[PDB]
Amino acid sequence: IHVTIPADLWDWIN
Amino acid sequence: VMVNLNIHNNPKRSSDYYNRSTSPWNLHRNEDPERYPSVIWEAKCRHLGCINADGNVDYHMNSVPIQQEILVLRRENSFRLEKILVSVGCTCVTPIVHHV
Amino acid sequence: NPKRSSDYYNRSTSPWNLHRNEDPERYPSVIWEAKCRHLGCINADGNVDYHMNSVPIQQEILVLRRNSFRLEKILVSVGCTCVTPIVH
Amino acid sequence: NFMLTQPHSVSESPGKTVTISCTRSSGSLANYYVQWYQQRPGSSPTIVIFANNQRPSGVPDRFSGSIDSSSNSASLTISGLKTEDEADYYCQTYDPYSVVFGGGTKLTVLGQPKAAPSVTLFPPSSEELQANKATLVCLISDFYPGAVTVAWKADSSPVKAGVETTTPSKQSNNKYAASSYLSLTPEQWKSHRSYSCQVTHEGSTVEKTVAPT
Amino acid sequence: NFMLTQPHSVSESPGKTVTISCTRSSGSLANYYVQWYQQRPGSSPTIVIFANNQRPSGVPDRFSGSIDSSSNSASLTISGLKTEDEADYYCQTYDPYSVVFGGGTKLTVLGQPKAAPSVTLFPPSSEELQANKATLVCLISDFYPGAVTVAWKADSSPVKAGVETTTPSKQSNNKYAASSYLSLTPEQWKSHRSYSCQVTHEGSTVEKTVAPT
Amino acid sequence: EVQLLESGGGLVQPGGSLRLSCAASGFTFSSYAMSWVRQAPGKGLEWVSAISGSGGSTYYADSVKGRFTISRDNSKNTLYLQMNSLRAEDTAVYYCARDLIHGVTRNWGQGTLVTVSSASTKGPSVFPLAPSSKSTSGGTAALGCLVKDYFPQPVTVSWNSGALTSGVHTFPAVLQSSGLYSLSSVVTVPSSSLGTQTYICNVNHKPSNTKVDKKVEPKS
Amino acid sequence: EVQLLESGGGLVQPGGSLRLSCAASGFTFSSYAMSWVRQAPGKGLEWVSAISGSGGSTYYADSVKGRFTISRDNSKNTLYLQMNSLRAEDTAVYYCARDLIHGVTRNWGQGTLVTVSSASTKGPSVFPLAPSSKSTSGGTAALGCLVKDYFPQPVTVSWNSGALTSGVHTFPAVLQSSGLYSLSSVVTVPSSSLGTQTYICNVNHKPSNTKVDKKVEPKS
Ligand SMILES: CN(C)C(=O)CC1(CC(=O)NCCc2ccc(NC(=O)[C@H](Cc3ccccc3F)NC(=O)c3ccnn3C)cc2)CCCC1
Repeated sequence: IHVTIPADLWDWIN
Repeated sequence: VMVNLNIHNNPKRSSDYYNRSTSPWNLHRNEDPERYPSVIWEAKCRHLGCINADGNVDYHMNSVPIQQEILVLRRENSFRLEKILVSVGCTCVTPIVHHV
Repeated sequence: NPKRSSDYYNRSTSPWNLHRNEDPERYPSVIWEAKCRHLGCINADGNVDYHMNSVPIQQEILVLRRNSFRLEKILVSVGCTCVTPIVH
Repeated sequence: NFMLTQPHSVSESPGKTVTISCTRSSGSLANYYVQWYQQRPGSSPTIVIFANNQRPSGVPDRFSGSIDSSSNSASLTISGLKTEDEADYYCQTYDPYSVVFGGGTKLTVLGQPKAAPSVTLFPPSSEELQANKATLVCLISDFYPGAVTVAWKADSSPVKAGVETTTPSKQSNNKYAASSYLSLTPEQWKSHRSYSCQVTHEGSTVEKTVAPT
Repeated sequence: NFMLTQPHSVSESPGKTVTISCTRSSGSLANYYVQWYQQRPGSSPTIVIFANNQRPSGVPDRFSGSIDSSSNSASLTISGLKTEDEADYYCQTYDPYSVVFGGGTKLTVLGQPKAAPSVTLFPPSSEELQANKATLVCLISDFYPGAVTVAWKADSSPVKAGVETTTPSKQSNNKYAASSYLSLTPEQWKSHRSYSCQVTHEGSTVEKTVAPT
Repeated sequence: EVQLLESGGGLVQPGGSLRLSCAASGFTFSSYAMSWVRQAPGKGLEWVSAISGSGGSTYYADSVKGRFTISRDNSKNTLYLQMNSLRAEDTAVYYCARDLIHGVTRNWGQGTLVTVSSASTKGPSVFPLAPSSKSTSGGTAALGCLVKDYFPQPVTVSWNSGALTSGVHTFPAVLQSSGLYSLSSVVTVPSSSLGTQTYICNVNHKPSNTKVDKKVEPKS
Repeated sequence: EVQLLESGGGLVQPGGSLRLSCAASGFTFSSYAMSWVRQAPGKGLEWVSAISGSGGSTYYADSVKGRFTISRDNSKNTLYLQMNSLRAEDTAVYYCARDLIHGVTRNWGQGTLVTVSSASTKGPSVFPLAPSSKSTSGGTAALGCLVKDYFPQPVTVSWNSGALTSGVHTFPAVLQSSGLYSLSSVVTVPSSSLGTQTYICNVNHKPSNTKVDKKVEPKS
C-alpha cells in the first residue's frame, strides 16, 4: 500500500 | 497496515461573490493548531435581511449560511477523522415559494 | 443526500438542484453537486429577474483517488447565491 | 420596540364580510410581513394568513389578508361569514430584532339561536362520604348565549356557602358549558331531605334535585 | 432574438444637450440592463454607462443613462457637449441567452474650424522603376471637414484606371488625412509629359504635378 | 407533516429554573428559524425568544432578557428554552413555533403549561359519579368522574383507555379560593349497557406523576 | 486594476482553425462571466460568445454556432475562443470582456486581429519618396517612404529609430483591388537640413517578419 500526501500534511504529522 | 506514504510537491482572493451577493458575507479565521488544516475560513452573513433592488436591507427575506459537512483531521502519534460543519457562503431565502 | 438535511435549495431566490457525480475510482464515490435552476434570481413577484444572476458557491475540498492512492484537491458547488452588477 | 393595536371585539351576521384591522405604532408596516392567526377555545393557534396575503391549503378562500401603507395597518377580511369562524384572531409582525403580536380580537357571529342548558346533578359518591367529605356536582352544557345563573338550595333554603361555579366557557359547537360544586360536610348532606341545583338561562329555569340514600 | 436600433449619426453644437436613443425590437427593455459604450478611432470601447444609469469613476457627470418602458427604448444623454465627446456610441443589452449591440451612433460636434489640406505628390522612385513598376503617391493632410475629392490627370486627360484612394480618417490633431495612389507601367510614366493630382476641398482645388526625369 | 412536540412544563417555585424541549419532525430542522411564544390563561400571545436555523443568532423579549436562554440541537432536531429566575408572571402555556424567516411563524406546537407558584403539588382524589335513575334520559345514561383538588393544572381524562370517545364531555376546571383545581368528566352511554360494560375513567396528572383509573359502576 | 490581455490573432485560410486566449488579472476571475465581442474594420461591435464564471453555461451568436467554442481555465485565469471552420466574414478585432452578470460588460481588453483570407502573408517592398523641388515650399521639404503591397495588417513606421517625431505623418493604409495593402509615411523637415541630416524610415511588418530601414535622400 502507498498513499501520496502533500508536504504541509507530513510536517503536521511529524 | 503498511501505508508506505510518498510526499509530493483565503477565499477573498479566489472569489468576490461575498461582496456582490444580495446576501453578502464576511470571512472569519477559525484557528486550531491541533487540527489539520489549522486555519478554516468561515462565512458569516453580514445582515439578517437581503439587499434589495434599491440597496437597502429588506426584511421580507433572510440571509442564511450554506453549511457543508467536511471531514477534518485531529490529534487525540495518533489521529482521529472528525466530521465538522463549515459555512461556505450565504444565500437569500423568502417565506413565499414560487413555481417556475 | 443534502435535500434531507436542508431545504434552502427550494427556498432560495437563487434556487438549485442536486446532481449525483459518480466515480468508483474516487473516495467518496458519490458527490452531490449544486446546479442553479435559473440564470436570473426569483424576484419579489415570483418571476425570474435577469437584473441579477444565480451563481454557484464552490468549495475546494480534498478527495481520495486511485494499492496506491493520491490526495487530490477538487472543487464542488455547495449551493447558489444571487449576485447583482450594482454593489451598494 | 413597537405595538400592534387590534379591536378587542368585532360582531357581524352570517354571510356578511368582516374586517379585523391591525395598526402598527412605530416602524413602516410595509417593511415587514404580517401574519394572522386563529385561536379556537382550548386550542393551539393556527395560521390563517402568512406573509401579508398568503393563504395556506386547508384555509377557506373566504379569508384574505391586505396591508395599507398610508394607515400603517394590516387587515384580515372574512367574506361569507360562518358560525364556525367564531374564535380569537391575532395579527403578528416584526422588526430586525423583535417579534410582536397584537392584543387579539374576539370575533362574534351574530343571530345564533338561543339554546337551553342540559343539566346533570350528581350527589356525593359513597367513597367521598367515607373520606368525611361531600361534593355535589352540577354540570351545565350546550347553552347559548353564555350568560347563566346557578343557585343552590338545601331543601327550599338558598345556600351560598361552599359553592364554586366556573365562568361559562365556549365549546367547539359555539355553545357554552359551566360547572358548579357544592361542598358540604357528610352531616349537612345527611340532615337535609334534598339539595337542588337551579340553573336559569334566558328567563327559564331547570332545577335538578338529589337526596341522601 | 432581437435588435437594437440607434440613429446612424447625430450632430450637435457645443454646450448643448444631446440624446442618443436605443430602441429594442422585441422583448421588454425594462427586464434587462442597458449598457452604453464610447469608441474613439483606433481604440478599444470604454464603458460610459452600465446597468441603465451607473456611471463609473472617470466618466464625467455630463453623461447619463435612462430608460423609457413605454417606447421600449434607452437613452444616453450628454449635457454641456464638448468636441472631445466626438466618438461612436453603442448601446447594448441582452435576453436570457443572447447579448446584442446596437448599430452604433457617430456623434459629430459642430462649429469646428475649417482647415485647408497640405497636398504633396511624389513621382515613382528609381528603385521601383527598376523593378518595372511605377506608383504616384498623393498625400493629403490637415484638412477639416473630412470630405475631399481626388482626381488624377495624365497630361490634361482625366485618368480613373489604376487609382486607389483611402477614405479620410482623423489624425492625432483632430484634422483629417487621406492618400491616393496611381499605379502605372514605367512606359505610361515615361510617355507622358506630366501627371497631376487635383484635390478638391470645400469648393477649392489644389493641383500638384510631377514629370518624368 | 410538520410536528412540534413540547415537553418540560410543570410547577416551579418562584426564583426556580426549568428547561423546556421541543422535538421537531416532518421538516429539515436546521434550515428553519425557531421561536418560543407564551400565553398566560385567558390572555394574549406573547413572543418570548427566537433562534436562527444554525443557532448563530438569538433574540429575546425584554420581559425575559438575562433570565432565559434559547438554544437548539440540530443533530437531535430539538429546540430548548432554559428558564432561570422564574416569577409568577411567567406562568403560561409555552408554544414552540417554526418560522419561514425571522418573525414569520408558519407552525405551532401544542404547548406545555408552566406554573410559577409557591403553592405545593397536590395529586387528585378521583371519585366515581355513578349513573342512577336520576341521571338517565331513556335510551341514554350519564356517568362520570369527579377529579377533586389537584394542583397545578393540567389533568387529562380519557375513558376505557381511549376506546370510548363518543358522548365524552370533560369540563373545564374550577379554580377554587384554596388555589386548588377540580374538574368533572361525563360520558353519555346507552342505558342498556349499564350492567354489561365496564366504564373506567383514566385520569392523568403528570405534575404529581399520578395516574388514576377509576371504575364507574351503577349504585345498588 | 482590471487587465484583459488577448493573444492568438493572425492570418488563417478559409476552413482553418485558430485559438484565442485572454489572460486576466486584477480581479477574482472565476467569479466573473466572460465574453468575446468582435469588430470588423470600419463596422460595429458584434457579440460572439459568453461563458459563466464556473464555465458550466456557454452562449453563442447564431453566426458562430457549431464552429466556435468558448472555454476558460480558472486555475490559469485564461479565457479561450477556439475558432474552427473559419470564413472571410470572421475577419475582425476580437475583444475579451468581463461581465458583472450575463450581458452586463464592465471591462474590455485591447483586442487581437484575426484575418481570414485565401491571400497569403506578403512582406512590403519599401521605396524612398525623395525630397525634391516639388515637395519644397516655404523653407520646408517633404520626404517619405512608400510601404507597398503587404498583407495582412498591421505595419509600423518610425523615423531615425524614433528620434524623429516632429513633422511625421504616417498615413492610414489603402486596401487595393488586388487585396494588398499599401501605406506611406512622410516627414516635413527644414529644407536647409537636406544634405546635412540623414533621414531613415524604420518599417516593421511583424506578420511576415519584415524589418526594413530605408535611407531617404535628395535625388542627384
Ligand atoms: C465518504 N463517506 C462515506 C462519508 O460519509 C464522508 C462525508 C459525506 C460524503 O460522502 N460527502 C460527499 C462530498 C464530499 C466529499 C469529500 C469531502 N472532503 C473531505 O471531507 C476532506 C477529507 C477527506 C475525505 C475523503 C477523502 C480524503 C479526504 F482528505 N476534507 C476537506 O474537504 C477539508 C478539510 C478542510 N477543509 N476542507 C474543505 C467533502 C465532501 C464527507 C464529509 C462528511 C461525511
